[PDB]
Amino acid sequence: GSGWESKTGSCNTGKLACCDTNKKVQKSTGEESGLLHTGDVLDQVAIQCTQIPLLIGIAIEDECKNTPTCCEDVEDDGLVGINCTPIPLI
Repeated sequence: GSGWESKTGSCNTGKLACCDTNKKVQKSTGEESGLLHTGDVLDQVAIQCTQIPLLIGIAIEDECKNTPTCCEDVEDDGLVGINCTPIPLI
């Protein structure tokens, strides 16, 4: 449990990002947790993501005015979220 508060249980990896589900990226690897991803998943969805200067301990959905997602992995400084599913507000 580090990075973002996932106490809601909405995320399975703990990688919460503010992603656009309308904007997407042509590059899609995610080699942080998914060091070897190519032999497991090729359907990985890479949506364009952006995290407005975060405060520590703060909630992703309140920190930014975008969609809070749970990425299985994220590329770059968090610009490309791999398999980021929009986490519920519940």
